Amino acid sequence: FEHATTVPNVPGIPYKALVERAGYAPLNLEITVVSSELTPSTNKEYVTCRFHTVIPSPQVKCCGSLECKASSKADYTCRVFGGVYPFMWGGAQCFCDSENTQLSEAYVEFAPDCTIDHAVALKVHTAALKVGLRIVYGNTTAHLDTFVNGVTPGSSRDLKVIAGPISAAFSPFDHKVVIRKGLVYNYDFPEYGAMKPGAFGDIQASSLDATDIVARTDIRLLKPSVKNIHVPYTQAVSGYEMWKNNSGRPLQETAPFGCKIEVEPLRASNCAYGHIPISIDIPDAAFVRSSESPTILEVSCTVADCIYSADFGGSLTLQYKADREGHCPVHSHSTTAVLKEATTHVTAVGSITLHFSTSSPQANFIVSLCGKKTTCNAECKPPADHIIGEPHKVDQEFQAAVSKTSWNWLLALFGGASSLIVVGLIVLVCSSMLINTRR
Amino acid sequence: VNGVTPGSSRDLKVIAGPISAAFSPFDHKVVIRKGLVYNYDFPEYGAMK
Amino acid sequence: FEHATTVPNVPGIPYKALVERAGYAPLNLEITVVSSELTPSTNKEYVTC
Amino acid sequence: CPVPLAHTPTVTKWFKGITLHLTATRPTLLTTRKLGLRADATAEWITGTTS
Repeated sequence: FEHATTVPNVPGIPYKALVERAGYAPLNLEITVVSSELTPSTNKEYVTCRFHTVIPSPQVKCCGSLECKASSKADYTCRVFGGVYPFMWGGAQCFCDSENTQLSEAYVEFAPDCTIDHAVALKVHTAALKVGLRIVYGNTTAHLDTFVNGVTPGSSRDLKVIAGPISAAFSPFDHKVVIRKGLVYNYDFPEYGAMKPGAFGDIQASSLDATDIVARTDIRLLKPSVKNIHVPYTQAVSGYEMWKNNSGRPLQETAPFGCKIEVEPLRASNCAYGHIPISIDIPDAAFVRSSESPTILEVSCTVADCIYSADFGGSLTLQYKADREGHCPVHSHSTTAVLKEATTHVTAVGSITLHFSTSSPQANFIVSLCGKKTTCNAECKPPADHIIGEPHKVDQEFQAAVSKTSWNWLLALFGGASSLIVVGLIVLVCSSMLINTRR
Repeated sequence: VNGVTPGSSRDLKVIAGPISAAFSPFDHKVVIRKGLVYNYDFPEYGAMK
Repeated sequence: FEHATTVPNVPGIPYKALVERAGYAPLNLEITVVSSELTPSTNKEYVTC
Repeated sequence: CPVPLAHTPTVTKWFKGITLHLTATRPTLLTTRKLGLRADATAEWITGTTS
C-alpha cells in the first residue's frame, strides 16, 4: 500500500500525515523536509577577471619598416610607428634618423591573482529540486535524499519515496548568472565573444589556464614621443574591476523565498516555496492489525485556552474510552491545525492532552485518535507576541481566517439583505395576485 | 550572430544578426555516442529506470 | 560608412551586394558564408554505457 | 581571517513589523529580505548607533 499527500516545501517543518490502510490500524507519518538543494543546470560560459596588459618590449628596426604580423594573443592590436629614434639608458639604439621604425606590441592575459578572484560566468537552465527528507512512521524512521522531479524513486531502506514535480516551479537565478569569490550575482553578462570595453566580460576564456583568450578593451597605442624608449598606451578601466565597484548586491542577499545560495556547485539550499507532492509505499510490515492495535470506544475533545500562532500556542485535552492500553496514533484531519505530538501512550480509560498549533481563530479541526474522529470547537485568542523565531507551522485560508462569530455576523448581514429583497419579491407577487384575482 | 560582437578583421569591423529564426536542430535533450548524436528524452540525473 | 545588408543564411552561396555612396563609385561587395558553426551551450549531465 | 561581530542588534517586536536598534562604531552592512514570493531585498551600511 502506497500513501500519497502534498507536503509543504518548508525546511525544518515537521509536517505530519495519517495513513489509513484500513485493513490495519492508522499509523502516524511525518514528512520532514530536512534540506533542499535546488540545483540549476549550468555551464561555464567563460571565466573573467582583471586583465593584465602585457606590453612586451617593442621591436625596433634601424633601416626599414616592420610588418604588423597578427597574433592569436587576446586583443592583439599592435601598431607600427616611424620616426621613433628611441634612446635607452645608454643612448640612441638605431643607426639612422627617419629611416628607423618601431613596432609597439601589447595584448592582455589574466593577472596572476585571477586564479582566485575570477568571475565564472554561467548560463542557468531550469533547476531540478532535490530534497533531503527525514521520514518517520510509527517506531520506524528513515532519512533519504530524493530529487524532486516526480519520476525518480530516491528510495532508502524500504521507503519507495517519490517526489514532485513542484506545485509551482521557481528558480532564484536569472537566465544569466555570475559567481565571484563564492558570491553570486544575477547579471546579463555578455555572451562568449561579445566582449565590450569598460564592461564586465571585457576579457574571457573557456578556462583561466586556457590559451583560448579573447578580449575587447579599446587598447590603443600612441606614437612614441619621449626621448627615452617608451610605449605610452591607454585602455578602458578593467571591466571586471569596474563591475566589481558597481556589483550591486549579491543574490545571497537578494534571492526570494529565503533561499540560501551555495557555490561549487551553484545551488539554492533550504529554500521554502510551494508544495511537494509525495507518495510513499511504506512497508506494510510497519502496520499493526486493527484488532491487535488499541482502539477507543469513545473520545471527546475539550480544548483549553488556545492561541493561534506559529508555535504550538494551543492546548487541548481528550477524554477516551479504550479497549486496551497501548500507543494510539493521533493526527489532525484538518489542514488549518497541526498537533505537536503524533502518538500517545493511552490507558484503558483516562485523559490525554496534546499541544497544538493553528492559524485559524476558530478550533473546528477534526482531531483523530486511533482513527476515531471528534470535532474540536472553541475560540482561539490572538497572539500576545508579534514576532517569534520560528516559521508558521501551518498555512491559512479565508474560509478559516474569518472567525466563527465574525463569520456569523457577516453572514447575518448578507442574510438580512437577501431576506429583505426576498420579502420585496414576495410582496410584489402577492399584491399583484391579490389585485388581479378580483380585477 | 548576436547583433553586437565585432568580428573585426584587419580594417573590416563587422556585426551580424540576429538570425531570422530561433531554430536549432538539437532538441532540448540530446545524447552523444562515438561522435554520433541523438535527440532523445533521456531521464535526468538521479533518475534511473 | 556602415553599410547594412541582409544575407541569405546559406553556406557556400555567394551573396553579392553593391554599396552606393554619394561621393564614390559603387563598390562590389560579395559576402559568402564560407562556414557556420551553430553551437549550443551544453553541460554534461551524466555518462552511461 | 577573523572578522568582528558588532554587538547583537536589540530587536523590538510590533504589529507586522520589527525594529532593529544597531550599534557599530565602524561601517557595518545590514541586509534584510522577505522570504515571500518577492524578496524586496534591501541593503544598508549602518554607522554608529541608529534604529
